[PDB]
Amino acid sequence: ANCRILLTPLNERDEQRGYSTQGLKRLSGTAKLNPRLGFTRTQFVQELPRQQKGMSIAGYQPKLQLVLDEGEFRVVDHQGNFILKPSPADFPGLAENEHATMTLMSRLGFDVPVHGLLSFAPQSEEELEYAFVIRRYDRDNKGLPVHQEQLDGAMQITDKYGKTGNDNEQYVSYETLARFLVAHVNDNIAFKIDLFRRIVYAWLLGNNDMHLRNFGLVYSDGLTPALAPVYDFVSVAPYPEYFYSNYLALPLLTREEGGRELAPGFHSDYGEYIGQDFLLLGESMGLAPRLLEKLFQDIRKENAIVMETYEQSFMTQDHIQAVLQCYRHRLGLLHHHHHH
Amino acid sequence: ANCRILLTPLNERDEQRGYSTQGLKRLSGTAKLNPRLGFTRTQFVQELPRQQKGMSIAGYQPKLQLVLDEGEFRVVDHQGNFILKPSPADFPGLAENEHATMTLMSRLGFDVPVHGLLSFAPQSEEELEYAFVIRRYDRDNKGLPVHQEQLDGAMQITDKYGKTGNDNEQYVSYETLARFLVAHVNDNIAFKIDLFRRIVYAWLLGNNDMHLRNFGLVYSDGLTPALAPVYDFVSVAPYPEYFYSNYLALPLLTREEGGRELAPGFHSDYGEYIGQDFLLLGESMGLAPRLLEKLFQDIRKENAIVMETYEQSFMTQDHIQAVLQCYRHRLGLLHHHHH
Amino acid sequence: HRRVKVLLYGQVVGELSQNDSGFLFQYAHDYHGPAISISLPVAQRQFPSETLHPYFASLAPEGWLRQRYSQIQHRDENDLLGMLIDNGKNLLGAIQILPW
Amino acid sequence: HRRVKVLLYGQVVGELSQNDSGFLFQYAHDYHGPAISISLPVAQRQFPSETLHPYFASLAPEGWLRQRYSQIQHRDENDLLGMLIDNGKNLLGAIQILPW
Amino acid sequence: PRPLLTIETPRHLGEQLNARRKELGIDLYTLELQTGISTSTLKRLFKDPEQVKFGSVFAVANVLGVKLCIGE
Amino acid sequence: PRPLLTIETPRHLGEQLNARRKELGIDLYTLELQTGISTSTLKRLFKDPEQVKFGSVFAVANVLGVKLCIGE
Repeated sequence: ANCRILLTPLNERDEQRGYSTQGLKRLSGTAKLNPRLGFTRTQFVQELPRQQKGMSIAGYQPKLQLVLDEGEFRVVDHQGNFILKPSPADFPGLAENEHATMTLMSRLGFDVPVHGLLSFAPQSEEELEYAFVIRRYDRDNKGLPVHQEQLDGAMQITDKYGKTGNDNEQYVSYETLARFLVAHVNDNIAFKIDLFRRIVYAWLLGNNDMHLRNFGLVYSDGLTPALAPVYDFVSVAPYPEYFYSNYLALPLLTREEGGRELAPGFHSDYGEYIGQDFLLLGESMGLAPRLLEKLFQDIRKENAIVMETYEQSFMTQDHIQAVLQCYRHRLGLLHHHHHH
Repeated sequence: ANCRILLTPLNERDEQRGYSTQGLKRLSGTAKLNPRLGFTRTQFVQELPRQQKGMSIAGYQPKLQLVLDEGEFRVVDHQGNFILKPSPADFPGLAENEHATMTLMSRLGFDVPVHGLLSFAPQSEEELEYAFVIRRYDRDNKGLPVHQEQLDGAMQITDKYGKTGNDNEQYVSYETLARFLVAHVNDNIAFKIDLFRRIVYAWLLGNNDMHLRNFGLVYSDGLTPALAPVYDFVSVAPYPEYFYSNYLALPLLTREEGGRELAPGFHSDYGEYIGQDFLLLGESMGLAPRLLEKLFQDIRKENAIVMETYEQSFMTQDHIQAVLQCYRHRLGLLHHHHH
Repeated sequence: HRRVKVLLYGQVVGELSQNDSGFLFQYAHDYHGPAISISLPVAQRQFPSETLHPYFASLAPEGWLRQRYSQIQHRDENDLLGMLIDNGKNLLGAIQILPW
Repeated sequence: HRRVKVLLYGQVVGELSQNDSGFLFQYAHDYHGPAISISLPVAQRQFPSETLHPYFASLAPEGWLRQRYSQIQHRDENDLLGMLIDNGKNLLGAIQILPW
Repeated sequence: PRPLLTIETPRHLGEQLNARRKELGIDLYTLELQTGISTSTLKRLFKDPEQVKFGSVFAVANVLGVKLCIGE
Repeated sequence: PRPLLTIETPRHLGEQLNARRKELGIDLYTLELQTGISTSTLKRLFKDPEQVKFGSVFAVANVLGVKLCIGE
């Protein structure tokens, strides 16, 4: 089988438990972690009517603050060190989707906090329900708080999606967001490449909800800030209506703000974001063409990881092939730049 | 027929006065300056008895504090802007010696404060007595104090000549003094070249009294200090007893401290400080050989200024010939180099 | 209307006030430390806005997290300063807002 | 036996003290201004020396000026700091030595 | 308050830049594509850039987020 | 106390160093004898030292009493 934390093949010793010793050491730091938290789901949830039909797919996701006491997790009302996000009732399997996607991003070299899948206590001997857990990056060693800030407040933007006008168009773009970050954080090629790869892989894996509130600035050393780790990375591909709304949460290029202009790929026969559009995003950030071409070729060889990680996941088999279909299609669209 | 401040030829209008209008403006800033003081020597310069001796000729020099109200000079108890140094009783003519030597250093490109010669009021019908005057460099545009400190206290050295031992030997050198200065002031070649040129010309012009107290550090704001202007530069060559004591006040090279070693020029047939000795001092300060050679050639072409300035001076002809004899001899010794 | 204090890294650093016309967030007097946001520099000490400053508005929860309090005191079409008050300690980062 | 005040640029900067054991010059704990000498850095605030610190020794007059003053003020030989008091106002630079 | 390190030798700067490169995880090939400076020239710059042109040194520094300041 | 100046372009350094040269009164011939850098190359360093080797730029800086610092 596969581990519920690392999605790695299990040995004969760890098979029965379902959790590998390596994974348990990654999450807690101890090999005596009990991933069966007890605490049945009905214990610590509250159900109630829908706010508005269509308020994102993550707007219905519950959140539970957790702390670790002697290898067993415990619920705290305020200021914990772990966060538990069960799967929404209307969208079952979302916890397994988040796990697989975030595990993929960790394998791809990104900064992803320690995460895993936990098991709820059974009530009437029903199949165990599994819930996603992740460690808060707002804590340092011994759980001491570190200050963070969301990008929407920092950029003085009223709406998470940039709809700050008298009409209904978006006036903030991924290009403009990159420019803001470049000014306040360190302008090194490592930050630029990582930010570029976040946007491309959000598109490749069908995340149309990377709003400004899914970006953060952590003030660790003090004055100089740094880009926050990857969080709330879920794939919207399994849900066609939510997926077909928008290609990406925000406009890619600054030219598309307010409906003023369109991306070069929109004018093409494909009528979609293509490779030439993402190439223009890289040149805006200062990335050289030869570097951008190699960065594209690296992503093509990384298809093996994407396929394997999702095929090893605990998602519904019907959800898996949906994500892989979006990936395969959009990945091929990265070749429509025809440059050397 | 020459000026008493600038040692420049006088015009027909200014000949009788003895002071050129340009020179009076250099010192005071006005052309109405009265360089003929209105007080006799007996009024202020009390002639004290002979010291216990064993001191330098400058330990016998009196000093008078002056201030410039209107266009006439005036004596103050404390804190003036000018200092009047009359000629010692036992060493007459020293004021004219200081003037000529310091005028030469100004002409040679150094930072020398404004200086000149003034006349004491006569008592009966005697020959006018002349006294050297100099403006204090511890004063700003409006006579505002600028902080300065002498190197002996800064270097934490108790004696002006480096005799900080049980023997009369000297334990501070010109090489070590340069190293200290380099650390605390800015390390630019302009500072290095000027300091090197200061030491060579002290030797060339027979100033064996450049002790640590004749060096200063002026804190002209900007936090970092800078080397003080040239002051108390007199030639001791006219006075043989004082001259033959030492070539230079302090040992040139650090190897000579405490009598531990001797300079290469002392081992040579000349048995004196030669060109190779000052070359080794320059290499210690960081100066390149090609620069040192050009700096040596520049000093050689400057012999015209040295001769002319002293020959136009108001020094006794016997005193002039003494300094010029020391100059030419030592000047030729700078050519026993290696580059 | 409401007088609330802003504490960063535990010590109290600023003042949040709602008046008849609008909202004012002001730093103290001896505070030469870090700024709680790049949108609110510690250099400039006065921040008058007729709307809730975008930082404090973004600090509020949304969706299911907000839905718990919209069911309790109907925090729907309600003052956001009240929402922040209930979650002062539950604020992500080193920021806390507590009343006088 | 005596204690004096060290003034730089018109402002009291330190205190020089004479006891049986030695000399102590201390900067003011609240004084973070410029140093009166490179030999006396403002970083270190304590300077104990059995002899008069070479800076204050160099501040004394010499030669004819000392001899003129010695026939008239003729105080205890090698009083050191006592000589400095009489020539405090006439000190070269921006330094003044004034009695306690 | 920003910490500052006074460069004493060309070797000092070259080695300090390699330390920044390794810390950030940047590769020599990656640096070549952006800057344009050949890999062979890059190796010499991280030892003693005495004979490498100032434009190449200044370029690599900015790619690594290192600022260059002057003061007496 | 510290007047640290962030060098933004190679040209910025060259021009800023030339100002110190004229301030201290030093000439190109004098610098050539000490540093060894030709008189023609020295003027090029005070225009745009982008194509002048870093060792030459650093050498002239030390001769003018200017220190070079790096930070982030």
